[PDB]
Amino acid sequence: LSGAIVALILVIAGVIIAIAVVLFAFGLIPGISNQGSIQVLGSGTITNSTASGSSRTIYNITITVKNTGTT
Amino acid sequence: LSGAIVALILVIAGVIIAIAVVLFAFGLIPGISNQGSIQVLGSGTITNSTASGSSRTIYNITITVKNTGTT
Ligand SMILES: *[C@@H]1O[C@H](CO)[C@@H](O[C@@H]2O[C@H](CO[C@H]3O[C@H](CO)[C@@H](O)[C@H](O)[C@@H]3O)[C@@H](O[C@H]3O[C@H](CO)[C@@H](O)[C@H](O)[C@@H]3O)[C@H](O[C@@H]3O[C@H](CS(=O)(=O)O)[C@@H](O)[C@H](O)[C@H]3O)[C@H]2NC(C)=O)[C@H](O)[C@H]1NC(C)=O
Ligand SMILES: *[C@@H]1O[C@H](CO)[C@@H](O[C@@H]2O[C@H](CO[C@H]3O[C@H](CO)[C@@H](O)[C@H](O)[C@@H]3O)[C@@H](O[C@H]3O[C@H](CO)[C@@H](O)[C@H](O)[C@@H]3O)[C@H](O[C@@H]3O[C@H](CS(=O)(=O)O)[C@@H](O)[C@H](O)[C@H]3O)[C@H]2NC(C)=O)[C@H](O)[C@H]1NC(C)=O
Ligand SMILES: *[C@@H]1O[C@H](CO)[C@@H](O[C@@H]2O[C@H](CO[C@H]3O[C@H](CO)[C@@H](O)[C@H](O)[C@@H]3O)[C@@H](O[C@H]3O[C@H](CO)[C@@H](O)[C@H](O)[C@@H]3O)[C@H](O[C@@H]3O[C@H](CS(=O)(=O)O)[C@@H](O)[C@H](O)[C@H]3O)[C@H]2NC(C)=O)[C@H](O)[C@H]1NC(C)=O
Ligand SMILES: *[C@@H]1O[C@H](CO)[C@@H](O[C@@H]2O[C@H](CO[C@H]3O[C@H](CO)[C@@H](O)[C@H](O)[C@@H]3O)[C@@H](O)[C@H](O[C@@H]3O[C@H](CS(=O)(=O)O)[C@@H](O)[C@H](O)[C@H]3O)[C@H]2NC(C)=O)[C@H](O)[C@H]1NC(C)=O
Repeated sequence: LSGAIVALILVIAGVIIAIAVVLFAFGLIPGISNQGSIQVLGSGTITNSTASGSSRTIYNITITVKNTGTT
Repeated sequence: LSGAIVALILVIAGVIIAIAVVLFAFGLIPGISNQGSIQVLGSGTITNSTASGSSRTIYNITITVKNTGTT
C-alpha cells in the first residue's frame, strides 16, 4: 500500500517546486538592467596630493561620470 | 471439528481487518494530495525602514504574491 501513497506526495511536490523555479527565472530579469547604469566621459586628471614630508603618497583623481540608473 | 471453525474465524477476521486498512489508505488521499501553492511574481523590493538612530534596523519587503490554493 505504502509505495503508491509516497509516489502521490512526490508527484505533487515535484509540480510545486518546478513551477517555483520557472517563476524565479522570470523574476531575475529586472536585476540584469542595472549593470550598465554608468559611463565615464572624456579624460580625467591625476594630481599628487600628499603634504610635505608625509609618509603616505596620496593622489587626487577627477573624472566626469554620468549616472542613468534610478539610484 | 475445533481446528476448522477457528481457521474460518481467522479468515473472516482477516478479511475485515485487511479491508479496514485499505479503506484507511483511501482516507489519507485528501490530506496528502493538495494542489496549488503560493507563487511569487516578478521582482520584489527591500527598503530601509530604520529611523532616529534606533537600536534595531528594520527593512521593508514588498513583493507580488498569488495564492492558487483553496485556503
Ligand atoms: C608627491 O609630492 C611629494 C612632496 O609633496 C614628493 O615627496 C618628495 O620626493 C622628493 C623626491 O622625489 C623623487 O624621489 C621619490 C622617492 O624619494 C620618488 O617617489 C619620486 O617619484 C621622485 O622620483 C624628495 O626629495 C628628496 O630626495 C631627492 C632624491 O630623490 C633629493 O634630491 C632631495 O634633496 C630630497 O632629499 C622630497 O623630500 C624632501 O626634499 C626637501 C627639499 S626639496 O626636495 O623640496 O628641494 C627636504 O627639505 C625634505 O627634508 C625632504 O624630505 C619628498 N618630500 C617633499 C616634501 O618634497 C613625492 O615624491 C611626490 N610623488 C610624485 C609621484 O610626484
Ligand atoms: C584634492 O582634493 C581635495 C578634496 O578631496 C581638495 O581639498 C579641497 O581644496 C579646496 C581648495 O583647494 C585649492 O587650494 C589649494 C591650496 O590650498 C590648491 O592646492 C588646490 O589646487 C586648489 O586650488 C577647498 O576649497 C576651499 O576654497 C574654495 C575657493 O577656492 C571654497 O569655495 C571652498 O568653500 C573651500 O573654502 C576644499 O574645501 C573644503 O570644502 C568643503 C566643501 S567641498 O569643497 O568639498 O564641496 C568644506 O566642507 C570644508 O570646510 C572646506 O575646508 C577642499 N575640500 C576638502 C574636502 O578638503 C584638494 O584641494 C585637492 N588637491 C588639489 C591639488 O587639487
Ligand atoms: C539603513 O538605515 C540604517 C539607519 O540609518 C543604517 O544603519 C546606520 O548606519 C550608520 C552609518 O552608515 C553608513 O555605514 C554603514 C556601515 O557601518 C553602511 O552599511 C551604510 O550604507 C552607510 O554607508 C550608523 O552610524 C554609525 O556609524 C557611523 C560610521 O559608519 C558613524 O558616523 C555614526 O556616528 C554611527 O556610529 C548607524 O549607527 C548608529 O548611529 C547612531 C548615531 S547616528 O548615526 O544616527 O547619528 C548611534 O547612536 C547608534 O549607537 C549607532 O548604532 C546605523 N544604524 C544602525 C541602527 O545600525 C544602514 O546603513 C542603512 N543601510 C543598510 C543597507 O542597512
Ligand atoms: C514599510 O511598510 C509599512 C506598512 O507595513 C509602512 O508603514 C506605513 O507608513 C506610512 C508612512 O511611511 C512614510 O514615512 C515613513 C517614516 O515614518 C518612511 O519610512 C516611509 O518610507 C514613508 O515615506 C504610513 O502612512 C502608514 O499608515 C498607517 O497607515 C494605515 C493605512 S496603510 O494602508 O498605510 O497601512 C492607517 O490605517 C494607520 O492609521 C496609519 O497610522 C503606515 N502603515 C502601517 C500599517 O504601518 C512603512 O512606511 C514602510 N516603510 C518604508 C520605509 O516604506
